Amino acid sequence: DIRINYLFTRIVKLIFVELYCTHTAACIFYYLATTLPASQEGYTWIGSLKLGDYSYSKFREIDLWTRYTTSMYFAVVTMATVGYGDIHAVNMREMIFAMVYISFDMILGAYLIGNMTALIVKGSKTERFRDKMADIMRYMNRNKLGRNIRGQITGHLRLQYESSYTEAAVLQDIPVSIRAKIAQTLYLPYIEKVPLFRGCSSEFINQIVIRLHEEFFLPGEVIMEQGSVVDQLYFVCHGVLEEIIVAVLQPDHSFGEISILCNIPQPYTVRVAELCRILRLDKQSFMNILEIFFHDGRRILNNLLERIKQLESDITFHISKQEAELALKLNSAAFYGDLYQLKSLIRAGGDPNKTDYDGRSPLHLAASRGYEDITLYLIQESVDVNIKDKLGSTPLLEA
Amino acid sequence: SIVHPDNRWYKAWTMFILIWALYSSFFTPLEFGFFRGLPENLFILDIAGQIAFLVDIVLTFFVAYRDSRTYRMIYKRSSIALRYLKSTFIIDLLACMPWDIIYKAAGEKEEVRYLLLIRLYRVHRVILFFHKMEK
Repeated sequence: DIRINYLFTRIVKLIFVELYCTHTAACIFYYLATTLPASQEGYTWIGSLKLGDYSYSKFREIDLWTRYTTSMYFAVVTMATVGYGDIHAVNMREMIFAMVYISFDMILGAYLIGNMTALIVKGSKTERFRDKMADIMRYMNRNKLGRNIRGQITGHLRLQYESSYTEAAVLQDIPVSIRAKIAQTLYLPYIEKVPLFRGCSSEFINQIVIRLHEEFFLPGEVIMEQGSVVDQLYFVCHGVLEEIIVAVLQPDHSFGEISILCNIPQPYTVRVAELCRILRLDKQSFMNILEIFFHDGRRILNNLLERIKQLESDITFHISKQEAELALKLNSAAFYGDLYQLKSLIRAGGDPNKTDYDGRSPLHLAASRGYEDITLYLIQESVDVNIKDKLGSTPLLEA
Repeated sequence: SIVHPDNRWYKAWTMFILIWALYSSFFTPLEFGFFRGLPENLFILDIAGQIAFLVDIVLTFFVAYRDSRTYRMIYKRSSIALRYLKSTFIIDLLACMPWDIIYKAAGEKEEVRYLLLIRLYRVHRVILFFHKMEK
């Protein structure tokens, strides 16, 4: 069973076995006293026994419940290897049984200690936390970090001490394909509620859940500063934040999206008010996803509107320019004859048949510089031959 | 008023009462078994030993909870009292009433003297101290 630790269960099993053999050895020991005639009861361990005032003379009518405890009291003392000598074997048949019971229990006693050590050697939360602080304190001392920063790094380590975290270096064994489905189950409900992604396609949103990371911030910490360049995009999922007080941030919201879109420095400082869980997204990963979903990108800018006109004009201008820019990149590669450079922007780029602002098919530049090898590849794409620029010329006219 | 549990006086108070925790957890078995009524030679000591554990019952109503979910603080009055009255107020007050005086002035019965073993609970304060040393 996984609910309870298996090492702890193994400890309980050994205790039951040891306490059961003690019970059995107590009943056998009393039998070795009754296997002698009543006239020779003075040669038995209990027949000759005499405690403080009790005599144990008859030994056969002694109110059994106080005849079993005496026998069990002998077995428990021997089992724990204490030894009193008030009760001990006297004749030959009780010495032999004592030798095999003591020898058997000696091996069993050392077996319990071995399993007790294995339980401790696994570790604990305090032991793992203490090791991490040893490295961090040593790391910060050698770099002479400021006292203010030392208060934040040590604060986050105590935060993960209680309320056990994800236990890193363990989930990494999970394959990325399976972990991809795990992210959707957890992070999807929080993302869908943000105003920015209202009406966005499911395919676009799914590409964001895969590449998100989860972080915690203690109250009083600062995530962004006024005038700073924003390099991350944060989605608020838990707690409350206050923007500096000019605004208050609630869960199922996002902040910092203004800076990352209009290239404007961050105008406000975000302050943590209560313990919050934050999902972050990098700048490089965000733009790569946004570029592919060109249709979804327009909706994000439109939803953000509901400087605004300049940002809206820039967003519409950004999507307009990118189509023309990729045409220039292909023509430059064809001009210098770099076959491999243009190969990457054909299978996952733009249409080579398109022309730039002036109008320059790659066949024109290829025919002007006499690059025979590149001409073969353009035939494979079935690029039109009679394409004319705004001059009346033809690609065959340059050759 | 409310006092944050760090201002170099509440910590000195808790460390001062930890000395009484050691005394009252080692002396309780010594009067339950050996003594049978706590003679008058140490009558003042019994009364004096419960004063330090009685002011703390009414001085623990001025603390900070930290709320254990949003680690900022708690300063309201209803939250502090409801927190303490639910966790250990019943057992701290019960282990503070005089049982030696009750036992003798009740037609002495051995049954009513078993309540002294409730006072063994305050050895947990010493155990909590060792946990702080581990961290």
